[PDB]
Amino acid sequence: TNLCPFGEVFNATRFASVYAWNRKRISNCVADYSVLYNSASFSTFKCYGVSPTKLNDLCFTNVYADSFVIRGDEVRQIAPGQTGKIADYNYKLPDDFTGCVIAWNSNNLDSKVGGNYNYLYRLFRKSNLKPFERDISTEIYQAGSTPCNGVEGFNCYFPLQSYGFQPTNGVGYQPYRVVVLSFELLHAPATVCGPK
Amino acid sequence: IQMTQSPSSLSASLGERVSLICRASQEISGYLSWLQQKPDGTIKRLIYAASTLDSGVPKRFSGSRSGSEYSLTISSPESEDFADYYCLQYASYPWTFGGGTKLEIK
Amino acid sequence: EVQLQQSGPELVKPGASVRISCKTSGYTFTEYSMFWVKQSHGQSLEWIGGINPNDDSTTYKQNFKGKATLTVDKSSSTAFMELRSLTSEDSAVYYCTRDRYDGRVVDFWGQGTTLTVSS
Ligand SMILES: *[C@@H]1O[C@H](CO)[C@@H](O)[C@H](O)[C@H]1NC(C)=O
Repeated sequence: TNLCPFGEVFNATRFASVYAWNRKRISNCVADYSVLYNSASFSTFKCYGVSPTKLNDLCFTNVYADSFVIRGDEVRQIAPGQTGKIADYNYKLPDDFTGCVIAWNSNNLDSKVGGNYNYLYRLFRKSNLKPFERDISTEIYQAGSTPCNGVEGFNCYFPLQSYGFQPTNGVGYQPYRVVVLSFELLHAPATVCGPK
Repeated sequence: IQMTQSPSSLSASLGERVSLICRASQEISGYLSWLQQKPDGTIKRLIYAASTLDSGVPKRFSGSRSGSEYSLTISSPESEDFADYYCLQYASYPWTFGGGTKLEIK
Repeated sequence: EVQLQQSGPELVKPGASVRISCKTSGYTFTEYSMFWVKQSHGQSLEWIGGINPNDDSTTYKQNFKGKATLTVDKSSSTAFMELRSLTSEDSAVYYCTRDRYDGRVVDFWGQGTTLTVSS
């Protein structure tokens, strides 16, 4: 019967950028992950909670679908326990992440002919963010002893700089879309279940 | 913009209390550091922030934001402590310093 | 061990330029900013300016901006100051320093390069 709204996540027009990653709370629906895992479109389908094949057998309280664009070198940082500016200042998974990371080369549309600049990532933050935090804040960065009272100045960086995405870039400087399916069981009864 | 260290030179016996001041014309929001300079070239930080020190600072000499004045005060002199002292205004670029104050035996 | 290894005492006749290095160690070089100070024999110390090496960013005192030039090399992990038009104004003990927001501010310094421009 009714299939979960995966089309509105994986098949959308404009994804979030990694500092401001979108979340959709998939629940009260049947989740046909066989549509996903059989797709020739994906580069990466790393499942950490369970083996990818068994996803159509399981049921969960909710499946949070976290969506964002990152560089083709940075997709790796999305795995749990990874280190690096995406894993530490933008989108962090917990050590026991019970979910799947799915990613595809999206240079087809996320790249503009003279370069695209719409996607921002946080290069700087006073501390690593905690698992599944998101930090929208544009507050000027304190990169120097001098207090950044002025809007801009020495060591008063914008904690967010923009990607360089161009069609002729290498695999690595290309805009990989990522979605992270964080499956979750709680006291609440199970709703999102594979099809029969 | 720079702040003014009250004295140019100050003299003492061993054991005498020593107060060193760097007064302010405009509020630097409590951003300031103290440095000591040997006449033979040795520079090292004493104090930063508001009465805060780190790394290895001789004994426990600390000052305070005395309202419009910034300060250093010490519970003893020492043979090496008899040297030149400076306040730095890292409150805003360009960084500025007080003229320095020299600490001496009588 | 932190050590701002720097260049030894130096002389050139006036109307010229000079090379001054400050090697740094005991930390990852791009995790801290670098600044500079000029202290004369008969005058107090003054802030020349600073080149945070990681972002290749540079700020100066307006007075020295017209005669200083700060640089770094990442592979050498070393700071480098160039001075031009060495006049009767251009002689001091020159000093390198490193900084950050988390408490490590203007703490450790280089030995003190006594640039001399006399003949
Ligand atoms: C995504 O769109 C493609 C378009 O060909 C479709 O074949 C696929 O089933 C869709 N799947 C998801 C996960 O939305």
